[PDB]
Amino acid sequence: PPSSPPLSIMGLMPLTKEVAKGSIGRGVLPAVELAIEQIRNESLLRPYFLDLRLYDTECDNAKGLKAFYDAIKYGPNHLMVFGGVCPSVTSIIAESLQGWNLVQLSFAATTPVLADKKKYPYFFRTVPSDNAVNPAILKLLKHYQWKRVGTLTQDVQRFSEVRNDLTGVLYGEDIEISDTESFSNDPCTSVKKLKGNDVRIILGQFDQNMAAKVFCCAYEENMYGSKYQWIIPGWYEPSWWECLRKNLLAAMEGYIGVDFEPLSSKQIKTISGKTPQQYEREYNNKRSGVGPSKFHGYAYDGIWVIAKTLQRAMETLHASSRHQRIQDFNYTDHTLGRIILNAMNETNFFGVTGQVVFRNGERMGTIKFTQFQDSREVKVGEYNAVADTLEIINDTIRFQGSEPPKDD
Amino acid sequence: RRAVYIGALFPMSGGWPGGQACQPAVEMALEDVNSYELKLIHHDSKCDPGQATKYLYELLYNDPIKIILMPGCSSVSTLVAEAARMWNLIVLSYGSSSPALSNRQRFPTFFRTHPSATLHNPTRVKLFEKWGWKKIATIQQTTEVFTSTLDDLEERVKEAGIEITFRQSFFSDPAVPVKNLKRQDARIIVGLFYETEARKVFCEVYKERLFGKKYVWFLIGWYADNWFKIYDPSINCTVDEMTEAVEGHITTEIVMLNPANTRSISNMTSQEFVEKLTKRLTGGFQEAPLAYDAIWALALALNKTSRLEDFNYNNQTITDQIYRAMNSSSFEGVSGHVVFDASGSRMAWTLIEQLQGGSYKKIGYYDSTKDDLSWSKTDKWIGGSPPADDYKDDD
Ligand SMILES: *[C@@H]1O[C@H](CO)[C@@H](O)[C@H](O)[C@H]1NC(C)=O
Repeated sequence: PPSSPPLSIMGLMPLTKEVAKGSIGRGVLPAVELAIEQIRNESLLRPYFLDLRLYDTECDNAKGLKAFYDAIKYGPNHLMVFGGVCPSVTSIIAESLQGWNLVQLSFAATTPVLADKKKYPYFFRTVPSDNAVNPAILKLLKHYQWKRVGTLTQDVQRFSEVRNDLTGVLYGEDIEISDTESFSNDPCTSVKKLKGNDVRIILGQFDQNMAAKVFCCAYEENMYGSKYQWIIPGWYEPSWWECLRKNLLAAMEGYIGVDFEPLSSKQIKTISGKTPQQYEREYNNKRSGVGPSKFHGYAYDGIWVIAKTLQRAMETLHASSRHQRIQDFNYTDHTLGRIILNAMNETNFFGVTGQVVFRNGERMGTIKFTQFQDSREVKVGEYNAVADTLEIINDTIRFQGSEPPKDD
Repeated sequence: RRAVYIGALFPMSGGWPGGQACQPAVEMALEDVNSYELKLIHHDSKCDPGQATKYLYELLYNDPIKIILMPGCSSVSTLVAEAARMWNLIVLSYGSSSPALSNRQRFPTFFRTHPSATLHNPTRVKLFEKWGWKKIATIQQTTEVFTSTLDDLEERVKEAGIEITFRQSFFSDPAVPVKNLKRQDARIIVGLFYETEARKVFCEVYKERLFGKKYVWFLIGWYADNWFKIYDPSINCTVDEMTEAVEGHITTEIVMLNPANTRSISNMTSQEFVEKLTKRLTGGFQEAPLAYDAIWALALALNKTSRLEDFNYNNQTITDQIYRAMNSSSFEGVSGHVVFDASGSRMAWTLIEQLQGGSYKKIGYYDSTKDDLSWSKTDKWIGGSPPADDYKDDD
């Protein structure tokens, strides 16, 4: 309707075909379109409508910052930020939010430092962060009775922060970190030290490029097979591996990968009235000139978070004043920013990625366990953060020995 | 006399509160240069990229047009120098030590009067050699200034046959890194962080007993002299506990003021600059000569380029001319001979100090160019000699 006022949202993401990460932005847009379509058809925000404006960050610090500045200068009066995919771009935007009283919701930035509420107070994310693997690993360790672990960490912020977070997760839990090892560019010296300390269960935190070097050092040190269990990040690209390949594969056999779960396994009706499976089919039908994105469900639920936040932000008997305050917004109103921040903090619904709820701006979600089995990563379990429960899939997880390895 | 505007950021608080003395140093220099007209439009960055982002928007999206941007902190300078290409703007920093800022591909319009932090590294290596250490540990806070300094240190230690046997990093809480250094039995430790984080580190150092005869800490020397004595709500450690944890540590800093009693382009001696700056007044006091010289460097580059009213953010023409003048800068400032090379090595000396009985004492100076370690014989150690880098007796 012409009389239907907009509730403007600043969409920031890589979209261009010129950048590799443009595929993420383009890949989530069908999910975003489906959420917007249904919210409008339902007139959930009546008499208003959700006005999502898109700005290309091009996954670049300079272009992302100017896209944000140009959105402020020349775009409509945005009430919140939706997006931030590339960690460095997301950080630049997220730390500056307070200057414009803007609440931000990301569906793809997983780096741990964004959990810092002193630095990023106005930042929220629907996607479980890199630190979210730690409470899941704790449950996995308890499950297989592994009470002694060693750590191998690449001396880079995103990895050292996950490792530092681990100490706090394991405290009061009866799990010993018998050996802590760190490396910059060569893990071999650190792998040799772990072998020398008789570490059997290894918790790794390093990038995709370093993973091949780590497994090559494990191969050279014979730190693989029935006596060892490597637990590393599960967010690497599919077939990231493709040392001689056969020797690398021997060392990699049975490693456990840990990452977020893209979509809920539960066949329950979500807030949209659709099950995660029905949503997945609708998503694959809507997308046309784009490959699927693993963050699509997080983007979809992200639009629902914005809609529910806005609905809550308008729930007052001081209706005309609240509507006037929204209409008047020009980045200077601390009160409206606070109303929106508090409304988002109250989020609690069942989404396509599972129960959507925040703990200090961080998603309480689902973590997926995979195991490397003959050049394929097989899903072996799920950990639910809200319930703090681990479900291991029957007849999936396998061990090279007659029994799982002993921690000593 | 057309007005020409400098968009500047000064850190009055935060990681490095350099603006406290660098802003008056800039104001003193502008008066001297003026007597076109060079005008200053400034904001307090609080050494914070989040806060600087708001001020950068105000500088770029509001009239008057600015010919140059002048940031302080490495984090703020990294943000403004990365972004500046979008507005074809020259960036000139007076306080940024980040080795990563030497990357011309990433920072194509950037200049600095502050040398690169890489200059601390040959001095650290010279002292490791002097004291016979081949095993070192590192602890860093994760700002790029520190990470890129450690990347350079790794190369210099490797070259000297010295190994970094343990590394730890933290974003804000050093509790786990410090506990791990203690459990690893690390002895010689290089700590790279701002003063604020140094207090958090040393309170953990006290609690873990990671101080005493066996332990040698190497820190950055540009903290305030009383840094460990300052009240901090984020630390439980008392002043006396902090004072004991920091005892005997070594610091390195770069000599930024000419030690010779000569008169520069401004016609001042290093000594008169100090009285003049004191007349105006503190964080950034040691860096103040670089701020003073940054204005002179800009003034001389603007003189050579001399169509300034016609500068626009969509035009490369004026940017390229100013860049070329800055690139060919060569004059005598209060900080010595000012020039602008990519890897930031115009300074030849470092000053080495040791904390003795709660007070810093000069112990020497090092010139990496000529390989000259000037030693005062003023260093003190429990038992009369420095400790070992590890146990050596397990046959
Ligand atoms: C945010 O939500 C949590 C969880 O329900 C609550 O404990 C906390 O008080 C909230 N913060 C506010 C209202 O500022």
